Amino acid sequence: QSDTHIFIIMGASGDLAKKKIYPTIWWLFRDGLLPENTFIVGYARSRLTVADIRKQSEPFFKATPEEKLKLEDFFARNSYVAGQYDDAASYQRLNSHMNALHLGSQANRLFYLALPPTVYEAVTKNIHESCMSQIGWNRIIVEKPFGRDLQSSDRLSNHISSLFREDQIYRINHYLGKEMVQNLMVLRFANRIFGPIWNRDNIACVILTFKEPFGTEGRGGYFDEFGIIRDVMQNHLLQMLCLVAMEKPASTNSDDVRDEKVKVLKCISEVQANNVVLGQYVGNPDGEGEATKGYLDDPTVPRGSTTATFAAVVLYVENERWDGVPFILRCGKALNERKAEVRLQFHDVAGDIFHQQCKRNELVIRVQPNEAVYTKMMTKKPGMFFNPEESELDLTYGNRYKNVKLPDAYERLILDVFCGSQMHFVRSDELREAWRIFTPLLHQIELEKPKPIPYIYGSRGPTEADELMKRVGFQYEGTYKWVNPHKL
Amino acid sequence: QSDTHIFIIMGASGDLAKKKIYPTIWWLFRDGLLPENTFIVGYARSRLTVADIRKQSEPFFKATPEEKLKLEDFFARNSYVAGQYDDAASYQRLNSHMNALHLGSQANRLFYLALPPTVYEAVTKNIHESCMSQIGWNRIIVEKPFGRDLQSSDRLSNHISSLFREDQIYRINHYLGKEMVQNLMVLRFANRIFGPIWNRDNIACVILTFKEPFGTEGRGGYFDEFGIIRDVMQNHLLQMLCLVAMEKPASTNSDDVRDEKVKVLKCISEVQANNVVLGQYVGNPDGEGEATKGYLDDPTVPRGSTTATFAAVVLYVENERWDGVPFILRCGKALNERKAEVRLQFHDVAGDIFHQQCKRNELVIRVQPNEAVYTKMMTKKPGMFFNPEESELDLTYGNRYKNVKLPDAYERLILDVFCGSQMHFVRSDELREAWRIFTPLLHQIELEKPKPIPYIYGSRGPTEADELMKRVGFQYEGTYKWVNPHKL
Amino acid sequence: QSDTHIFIIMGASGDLAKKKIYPTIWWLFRDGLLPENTFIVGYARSRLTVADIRKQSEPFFKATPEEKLKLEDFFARNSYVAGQYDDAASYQRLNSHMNALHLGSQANRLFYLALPPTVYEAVTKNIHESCMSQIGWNRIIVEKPFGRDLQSSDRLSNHISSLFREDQIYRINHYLGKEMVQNLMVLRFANRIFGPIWNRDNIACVILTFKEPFGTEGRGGYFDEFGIIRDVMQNHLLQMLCLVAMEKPASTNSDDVRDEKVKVLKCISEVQANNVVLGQYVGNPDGEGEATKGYLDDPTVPRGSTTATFAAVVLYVENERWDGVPFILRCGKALNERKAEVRLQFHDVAGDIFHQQCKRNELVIRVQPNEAVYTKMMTKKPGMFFNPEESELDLTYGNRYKNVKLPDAYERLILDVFCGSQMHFVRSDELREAWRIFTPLLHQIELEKPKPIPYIYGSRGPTEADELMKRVGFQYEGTYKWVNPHKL
Amino acid sequence: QSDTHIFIIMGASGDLAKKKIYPTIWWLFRDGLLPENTFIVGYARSRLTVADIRKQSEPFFKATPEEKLKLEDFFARNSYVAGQYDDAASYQRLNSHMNALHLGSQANRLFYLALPPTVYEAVTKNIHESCMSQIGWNRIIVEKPFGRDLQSSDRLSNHISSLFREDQIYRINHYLGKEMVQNLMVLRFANRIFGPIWNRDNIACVILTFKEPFGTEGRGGYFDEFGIIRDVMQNHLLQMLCLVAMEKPASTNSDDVRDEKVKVLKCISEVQANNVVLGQYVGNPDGEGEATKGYLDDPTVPRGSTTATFAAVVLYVENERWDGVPFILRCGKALNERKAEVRLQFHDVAGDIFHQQCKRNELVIRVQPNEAVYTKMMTKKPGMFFNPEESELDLTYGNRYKNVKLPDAYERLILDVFCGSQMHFVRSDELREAWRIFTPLLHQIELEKPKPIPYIYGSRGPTEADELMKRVGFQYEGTYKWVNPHKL
Ligand SMILES: NC(=O)c1ccc[n+]([C@@H]2O[C@H](COP(=O)([O-])OP(=O)(O)OC[C@H]3O[C@@H](n4cnc5c(N)ncnc54)[C@H](OP(=O)(O)O)[C@@H]3O)[C@@H](O)[C@H]2O)c1
Ligand SMILES: NC(=O)c1ccc[n+]([C@@H]2O[C@H](COP(=O)([O-])OP(=O)(O)OC[C@H]3O[C@@H](n4cnc5c(N)ncnc54)[C@H](OP(=O)(O)O)[C@@H]3O)[C@@H](O)[C@H]2O)c1
Repeated sequence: QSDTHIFIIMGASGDLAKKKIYPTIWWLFRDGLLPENTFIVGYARSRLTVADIRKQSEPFFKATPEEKLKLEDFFARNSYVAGQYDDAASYQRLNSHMNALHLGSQANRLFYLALPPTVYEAVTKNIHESCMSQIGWNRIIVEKPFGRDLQSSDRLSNHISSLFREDQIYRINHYLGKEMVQNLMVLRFANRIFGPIWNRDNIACVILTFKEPFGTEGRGGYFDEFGIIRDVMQNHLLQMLCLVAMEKPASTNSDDVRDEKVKVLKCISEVQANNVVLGQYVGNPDGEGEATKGYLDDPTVPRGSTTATFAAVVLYVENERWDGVPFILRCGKALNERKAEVRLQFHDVAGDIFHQQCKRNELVIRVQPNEAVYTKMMTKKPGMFFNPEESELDLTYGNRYKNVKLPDAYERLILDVFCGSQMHFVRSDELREAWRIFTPLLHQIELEKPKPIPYIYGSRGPTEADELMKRVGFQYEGTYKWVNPHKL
Repeated sequence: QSDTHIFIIMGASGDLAKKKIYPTIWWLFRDGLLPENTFIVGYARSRLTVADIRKQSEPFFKATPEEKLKLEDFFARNSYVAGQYDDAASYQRLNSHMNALHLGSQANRLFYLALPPTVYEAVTKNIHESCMSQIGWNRIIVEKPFGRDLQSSDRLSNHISSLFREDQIYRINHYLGKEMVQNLMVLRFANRIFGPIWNRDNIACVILTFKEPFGTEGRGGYFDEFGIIRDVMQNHLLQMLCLVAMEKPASTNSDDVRDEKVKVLKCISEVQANNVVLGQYVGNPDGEGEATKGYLDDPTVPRGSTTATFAAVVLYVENERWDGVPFILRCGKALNERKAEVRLQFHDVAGDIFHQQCKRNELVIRVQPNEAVYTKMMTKKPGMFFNPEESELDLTYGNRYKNVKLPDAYERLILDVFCGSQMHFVRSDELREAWRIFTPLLHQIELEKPKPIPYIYGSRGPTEADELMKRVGFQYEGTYKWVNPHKL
Repeated sequence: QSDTHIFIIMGASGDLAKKKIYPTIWWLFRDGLLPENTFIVGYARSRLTVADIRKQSEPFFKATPEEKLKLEDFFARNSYVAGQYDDAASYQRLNSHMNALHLGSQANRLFYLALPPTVYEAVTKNIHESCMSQIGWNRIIVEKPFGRDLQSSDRLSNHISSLFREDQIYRINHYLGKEMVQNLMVLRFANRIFGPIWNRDNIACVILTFKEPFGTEGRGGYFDEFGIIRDVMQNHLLQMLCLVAMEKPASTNSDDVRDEKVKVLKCISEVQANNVVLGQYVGNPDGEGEATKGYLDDPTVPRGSTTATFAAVVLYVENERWDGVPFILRCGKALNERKAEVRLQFHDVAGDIFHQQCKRNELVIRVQPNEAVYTKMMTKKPGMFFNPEESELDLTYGNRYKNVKLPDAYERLILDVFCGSQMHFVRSDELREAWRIFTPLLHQIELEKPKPIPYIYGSRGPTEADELMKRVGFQYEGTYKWVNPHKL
Repeated sequence: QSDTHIFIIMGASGDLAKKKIYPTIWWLFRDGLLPENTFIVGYARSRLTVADIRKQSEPFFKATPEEKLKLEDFFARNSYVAGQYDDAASYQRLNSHMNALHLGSQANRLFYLALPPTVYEAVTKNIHESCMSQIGWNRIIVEKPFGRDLQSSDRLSNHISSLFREDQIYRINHYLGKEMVQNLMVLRFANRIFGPIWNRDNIACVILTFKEPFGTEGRGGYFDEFGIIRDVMQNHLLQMLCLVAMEKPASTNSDDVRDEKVKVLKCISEVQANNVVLGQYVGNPDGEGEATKGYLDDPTVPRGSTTATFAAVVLYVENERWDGVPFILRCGKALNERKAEVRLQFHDVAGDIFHQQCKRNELVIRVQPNEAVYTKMMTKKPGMFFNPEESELDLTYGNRYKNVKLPDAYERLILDVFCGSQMHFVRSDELREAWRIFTPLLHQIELEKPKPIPYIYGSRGPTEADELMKRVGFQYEGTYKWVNPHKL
């Protein structure tokens, strides 16, 4: 028997919904990964219909004429109910609609909250009081941002947890659904070539990089109140840090993984102001179009803002595995490229017998783009030479695994929610540790409003970030030359 | 000032000379790697001339019309002197010819003994007594085979050492001049990713493979008296073992490397007859041409020979790094392919949390063909899967370094002799250890003449070799699927 | 300000109370380790008084005439209330007595349940419903045994947890209060000489020994229904195993320690019947008095009982640290001595250069008697000898720290409860893992009633236990000679 | 058959001979450790007899009336021959005397050179040319000092090696014959508890201490020309360093051990002047007798000497095991005590969970006095405390092994020479490395004559030595309290 499933989309008319969630569920249904008895219900304030949502979401489905019948079958199982985020009557209407659905009484209900943070409390309380299935499971999905600091996030987390259990709350960090971020676990705990060296005795520093080649691009008002830290460093880079630095779990069960992650998080001291390099991007007079403007050139950005669009932060995990190893979280918008990457710079080889011509090994795990794992290693120079040179042992997805289509992170995450897997989701205690690590720094920056180091649009950011990386132990040489091969 | 150099080729009319040595020295001169004042003198019994040697060696030089001037200059500095390997008068004639050479009195003399083993004693004693330069250095080059067993090789080694010092003797193992064999040292002692795991706590077994897709191909008389063991296992695979298993030298000086190599050799017990699988190839009735005949089908092979053309031998290095780790030396002619390869099968990862679907890591260093270093590692299955799958972190020379032309092993070895580097040459004590490891097994096989396990031409050899590998700890699964990529 | 404290002793007239608890609290008060405002209330069915309890407990206080005034001051703060374990009115009487106490409304209440397991449910429910302090904390103490198997213990643990939180429940394992058992943590995680070797790469096997030189000595009816396994192996040896095998906690906080302990417990498979050696002691006809009788010679033991008084069990912790290392739990009553001991037999040293006359290192942590940590190590034979001999690096408490009086385990445990430290107490999940490890074996033994291997009273137990230890990897040589020194 | 042996003592009338060598050979004969056919021949310039040598050496034999018959039997096989150290005729006389001995033609001859360094050349050349046995082996013994610097020692070492082989030369470093110095090898390579931690990843610094509670005590002329460095640091502390830092040999054969020792020596850079603290002791006015005078108060010491009687030197072994670990060689005369000691201060435990009250582990190997191995370790404070405290796991010879009489170093060394064991003797290349390590520093001090830091007689030496130790990484706390136990 196949259990009936319901996919309730809160704020179905929203930007995030029509841009990512509806295409995600359509792709999941298209490949037959959803349960056979799966229905999708849209819920928002706007008085739209199934046809209106269909027309709004078609340009993002990327459908083909060979999938027309699947398209109508998918949309024949779609529904929309208009209502309010605080009026209960709309929620009893939604419950009645779900019960009128085929075998909806025992159907598994799944709620996605694609709504602004201001309405999460009301939506969760109303769902818990009115829209809970009595037979099948009920799992709710909440979306970034998770509060603004330790106390603001803690209050919302406690209100949500007071209503739902930890096995019902699914906090989205869509980078946890990335292919390479999930491959991190297999890399670490399935291979003997990465086990004995994953410690402070061999790793000199850890660099977690997040780059965007574009700035806030017009809508700077939303980014002004958060900044680069709360936007990227607190969640994406920090969860990447947790996965890189975690101990081996007792099993691949979700609870063991999240226990290891929170154990690593609990061993990080609060961020010191002397380990932070903040930058705010200024326009490039040689820039092309959008590159000509800076952050202050956005009309929606209030005048005289000190919000940082670049950050370089050094963290330390005071445990027996990571004692003294700097964890450099370097993120920034309007940089020279787009890149999410894990870089492990290893220590110098002891007893160097190659006359200082060797350089530190670097295991690099590039999450995006061009998913690839390569380790920067010293090989003998090809040809009639004896000196070592920097090379790599490279595994590049998209060349080794061309026929395999790496799915979107949202697809995999929603499939995990359907399957009940909670390994790649944020637990409450992880959120508390993440916010308490960065809260003193955020409060100090807010109260002191320090001036960031301006960096030209499209550049690599402030040079003081490079100075900080050099000071804390990271070695940059610039002599590594890499060429994309051909005619294999 | 550039010192004058002389390249004396003993047995200049020989097969090895005209096939490899003269092209090697021509290539070295062509790229300007030899000293500017370098002359080459040919010496053999046949009454040939410089023109005759030129005509005989041209089809192997692979010269081009753009190099006619360089070829003429190279051959203008070539000379030939006919003589005998036991008559002194010919050797005083050669000495007078070398003195009549431009600044030959202080010229550095280098002797290559491209001669059968039966004349090494006479040639070396005559060279020491008559053909020694009094000002420049004198380095002699002796060639495989080095004796037949412990005592036969020991007598020749002691006789040669009684005439020349260890810094004057250059024992050729042309696999030590291979690109990847020399890259072994950089891989091991220049990278922190291969240091903590290069021990018995992580490596389950070591496999050293030598394969040829052809048999003795007509000239089986020479191979009958030696067999596959003395031909390949005693020198090539064993030196590969020494380089893989050695401790880190104090420096890249030759003496430290050879001390580490002999220290590793001294820790290997004698080969037990129960760890050896011997095979002799029989023709394939479905074979194509030369594949239709077996070893016994060669007319020059004496009737009823039990010589083995395949061998699988398990060795143990009883030291603190390699205690209990089997070193499987598996070599064989008339196999399914040509391949020289170092394979390190690592242990199972402790505390397997992936439900036994992970497999042992394998670091593979393929010496030939298609020089490449790759480590077989477990990555998360690309796509909508969570199970780990076997993959590789691959560095392939000829794709990453296509423009770089990897030189011949003889070129690099002769350049090392010219430069005085003795790291990649066989020391006397290394030869003694190599012969004492295998001598009891060879004597037992000779005195007992056991019947080898026949294997069809072009196959993988006897299946009892795979039984031995499975018994000693090596795990073969056959589920590793690899595809060569394209359009990078 | 010093908060008022109340020490409520349930079953104050009981054997355990008057033998251990009242002397323990008297010793704690005598040294001034209790809070200044501390009162002790006795509660049981018998209609006794403070004077009667005083007279009954004096022979176990070991008081001296120099402590008379402290004795009356201690007993002036003692009180007794008679009642029932199921009648509520007695519990309101106890609550009224506690409120009539000096500042008892806000006093911290501590309950010790020195009662048989049959009444824990009623006592705990009545305490929760009637005897809870509304201002100060309330911590309850429950005593061994914790159920009989997985389900019987689970029902009681769930019932108690339904009434009290994990920070209010204090499960007693008095071996966790032992000096050396607590020193285990400092030994493991405060010293760099015991960190890199505390893993499967160096430890061959782990032996946890519990010996008693006496049998059930008359009261065999209580031991018949439990046996040696439930009595000792399930709690004492298993908690010793957890402390030996645990990972390093994030901090010395109780929750981190108990998380590591339960993580280790979760990695142990269920006990296989082929790894168990069971013995039941038979009398020694050469025995002296009590030693002349066997277990079947006890009149209170039912005829034809197969209960085991000796056990040797091999356990395996399938994690990355302890994969494949046998954990031998060997316990038995009526053995040749009394001894609780942790023994870590290390692996043979790789690359043995001493011609096989070295032996495995053994780090021994003797909990009782004569508390001592010594590591069995190979030193050069003193005198004119070159061979290594077994010796030890010994630290013996009572010789190095003779002036320091090592306190009783109950004293330290009750002081920890007073201070709110819960590191050395059994958590609910630890109990679940402990019972699920041994439940199938206990059920199989009960349903199959196998005949144990008889062993003479005062002997070392069945020899099949030593066969099992030899089979699983433990090496016993018997050549270790030790002499107690003198005149330092 | 027992081969005849001859013990030739050059300079038999000398101080070293009559104080140490004759008692040593008497003790060796008394216990029956010498070969049965062993004779001793004395050789010096003075015209003495066997009776005169007997009377001169009796006060140092420590004989007893129960050993009279053994004493006459020992002296009945003693002989004396007077001669010259350069006249050959005396050496032919000695040879004729040795041949007139019972079966002296094939007797094994052993020469001890208890002579000043000025006559070693003549004595060795004369012994090689005249006093070499043609049947039995001939082993010569040379004594400290071995030259004054690199070139002065190298000339003598090359001259001796030109006459005798390395298996015939026995260079005495009597600290290599000490009990604990020889126990170092068993400690390191027979125990798994000292193997994984004997590296730079766990050891913070190495301290080698040599202390004497007395100064030059009158005969300062001999010490003036050498100083504390050449006297102690170059040989005793440096050989202790070699044994501590060596790699595991392939076997217990002498050649493998000496190869490892020279390999370690070759990895030390020359001593920098900024890592040296030099002191010269000044008298203590509150002094006792000899303690009232300083080094300058010795009449035989030339006025205005800058010779150092204390030294603290930091060395570095740049290899893969000891990269960056300081090796502190701290020696000094007229200090507060006598002590030769190996101290290994380990690194701080990573991820300290004990709030910084733990301290670095120290493995201490006290060579003299009161031979003992103990490791300073952190144990839980005995009693009602939870904080860790410094303790030790102690093995003290003389308490564990009272009945065993630890022999003199000279006894064991001479027994090794008789048995042909050369493990505990200085090879030529070891001497070259030892002298090249310290030669630039010695030459700089000699040419610059810097003023040492005066320290009062009987003190701990200059405080700048403690500043240097603190600067290079060594941590001194002074909170370690140790008490000698009693009534075991
Ligand atoms: N790229 C992304 O957009 C992105 C990425 C990651 C996370 N998220 C998170 O996903 C959630 C979805 O937001 P969004 O990106 O879709 O922004 P949005 O388009 O502004 O919000 C989507 C829906 O929220 C409702 N809404 C808007 N303003 C509201 C208000 N003041 N009070 C109550 N409801 C309101 C609207 O419902 P009606 O149409 O019914 O009025 C709207 O359709 C956000 O919390 C966002 O932080 C978004
Ligand atoms: N692929 C290879 O050929 C190869 C590979 C590795 C090592 N080697 C070694 O290199 C050496 C060169 O031998 P090769 O391969 O050139 O074989 P080869 O052609 O038979 O021998 C070369 C020369 O040796 C001389 N020679 C032959 N038989 C002789 C005899 N009975 N007495 C004295 N001299 C004799 C001849 O000199 P004249 O012409 O002046 O009579 C001949 O020109 C051999 O020892 C071989 O083991 C060869």
